[PDB]
Amino acid sequence: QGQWDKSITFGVSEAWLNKKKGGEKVNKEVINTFLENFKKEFNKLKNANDKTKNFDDVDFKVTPIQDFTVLLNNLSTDNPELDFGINASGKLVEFLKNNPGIITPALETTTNSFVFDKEKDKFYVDGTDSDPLVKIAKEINKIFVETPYASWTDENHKWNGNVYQSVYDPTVQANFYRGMIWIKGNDETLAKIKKAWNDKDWNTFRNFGILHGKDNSSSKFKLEETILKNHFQNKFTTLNEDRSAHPNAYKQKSADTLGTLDDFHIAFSEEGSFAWTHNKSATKPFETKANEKMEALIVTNPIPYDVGVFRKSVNQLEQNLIVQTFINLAKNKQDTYGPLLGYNGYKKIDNFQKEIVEVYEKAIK
Ligand SMILES: Cc1ncc(C[n+]2csc(CCOP(=O)(O)OP(=O)(O)O)c2C)c(N)n1
Ligand SMILES: [Br-]
Ligand SMILES: [Br-]
Ligand SMILES: [Br-]
Ligand SMILES: [Br-]
Ligand SMILES: [Br-]
Ligand SMILES: [Br-]
Ligand SMILES: [Br-]
Ligand SMILES: [Ca+2]
Ligand SMILES: [Ca+2]
Repeated sequence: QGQWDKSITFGVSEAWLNKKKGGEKVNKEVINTFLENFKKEFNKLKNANDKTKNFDDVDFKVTPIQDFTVLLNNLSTDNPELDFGINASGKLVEFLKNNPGIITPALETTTNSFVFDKEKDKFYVDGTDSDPLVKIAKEINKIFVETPYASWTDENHKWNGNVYQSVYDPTVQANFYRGMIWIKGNDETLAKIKKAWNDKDWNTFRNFGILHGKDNSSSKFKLEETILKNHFQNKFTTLNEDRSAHPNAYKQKSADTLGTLDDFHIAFSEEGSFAWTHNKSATKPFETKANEKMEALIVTNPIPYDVGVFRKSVNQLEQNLIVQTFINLAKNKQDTYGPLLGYNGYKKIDNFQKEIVEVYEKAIK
């Protein structure tokens, strides 16, 4: 059953919380509004129901968390100073494989669908022009390359300080996201990369240089590794093993820096990362040399958006009221926090193995 806890603390990213605009702790203000709205809806639900109206009313707080390992480790201690947080689904699945039932998944986030990827169940087939993942990449290129990202304006792609709204369909919630593989070069180099892909010439492809995220990343490492393995069958075992024998062919960097690196021409990223990346940023994101272009090659198989997880001993009735509070806050447009992270909706997890684990496992196969 677990103990009713009259104080609930959510872990939130440290960097995010202490981040600023104008010298101001903007996110502090956002989180306080969110916490107040949360507390009011929670206790209304709580007190409207006989099953829970006699417990103590609950206060809601946040605490900064350095990174996801700290979140999951600290939740696993089951210390009431940290009761809940929201984690990337793949990383959570891998953690729970190692530590079964140690923490309790309860909330599934959803995100506004991209106009180019509104259907979850599209998977790798053969890497040709007719491949569903290749078709999405071509739709991305119509948005990012044909209408060049560098010339997008806040006004004509509806930048709202958060995302370019014009690349989304808010009326459709996606209970998934994907990674993607970018390629960059002049015309001759792009053709050579595409030829190597088409010919399944892994050595040649790989030697164009691959940028990636950390090896525990789903969307900047593992999902793309799966596509490459499924495409260039028999040519390698794992990306880590391949890198250990070919180290100058790999570098850990964000895809939006690909254009700055002359010895790298392939990069992994979240699908549509440009959609929340302001093109005016001083980092000059996605900039390429004058006679080079960056374009999508293929996206990956889909996995669930982030999952909210509780320390094990929070009372079940309280967990379910907290889940419903997320849902109702989204419905009534009182969630000032979630949409800043891409969380545009929420659902209860009814079956973690089916709804999360099996989905993740199918994608990395
Ligand atoms: C407005 C906005 N939309 C989208 C994002 C991206 N995003 C937030 S949660 C999520 C899924 C989990 O991704 P990540 O935490 O990068 O884990 P990884 O795939 O590296 O394991 C992503 C793609 C964002 N940061 N901001
Ligand atoms: Br209250
Ligand atoms: Br109340
Ligand atoms: Br109830
Ligand atoms: Br503008
Ligand atoms: Br990463
Ligand atoms: Br590396
Ligand atoms: Br990126
Ligand atoms: Ca607590
Ligand atoms: Ca260019």
